[PDB]
Amino acid sequence: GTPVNLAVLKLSEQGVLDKLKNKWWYDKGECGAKDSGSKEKTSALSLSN
Amino acid sequence: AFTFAAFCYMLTLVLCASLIFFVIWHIIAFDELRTDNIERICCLLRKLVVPEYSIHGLFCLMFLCAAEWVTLGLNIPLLFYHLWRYFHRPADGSEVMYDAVSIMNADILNYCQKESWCKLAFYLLSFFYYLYSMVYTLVS
Repeated sequence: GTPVNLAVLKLSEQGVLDKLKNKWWYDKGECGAKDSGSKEKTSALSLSN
Repeated sequence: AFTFAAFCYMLTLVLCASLIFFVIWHIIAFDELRTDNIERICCLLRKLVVPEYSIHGLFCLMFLCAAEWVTLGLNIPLLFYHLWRYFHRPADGSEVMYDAVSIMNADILNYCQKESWCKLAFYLLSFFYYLYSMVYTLVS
C-alpha cells in the first residue's frame, strides 16, 4: 500500500503520470478529428439541398 | 458531392461544346476559301470573333473564383494568345478583325490555317479535360 501510495504522490509532481495521460492519448487523433472543422454548424442551404 | 468548382466544370462543357462549333466554321469557311465570294466569307467570319474570345475570357475569370490553380494555368497562355492575336489586328477598324476584306493577301491564309487546326486541337482535348475534372469532383 504505502510504497505505491508514496509513488503516486511522487509520480504526480514529477509530471510522469500525466505525461502517460498524454502518451497513450495525445497521438490518438489519427482518426482525423473531424469535430475540429465542424464547430460552425451552419444552417443555410448548401448546394446539396 | 456537388461543389461550386464542379459547377464550373459543368458550365464549361455546355460552352466549350459550342466553342468547338465556333471553330468548325473556322475550317469549313477556310475550305470555302481554298476552293474558290471573299467578302461573303469576310462578312460572316468577322462577326463570330469576340464571341469565341470573350467566352474564353469568362473561364479565366471563373476558375479564379473556383480557386482551381491547375486549370487556370492550362488556358492562361491561350488567353495570352487570344489577347495577342487580337490587339494588333483591328488596325483596319471595320467591326473587329480576322478578315480585312483584302484577305487574299499571301501568307495570312496559311497562318490562320495554322490557327484553324490549333483551336480544333486545343478545344477538343480540353473538352475531355473539363469532363475529366467534372467527374473527378462530382463523385469524390
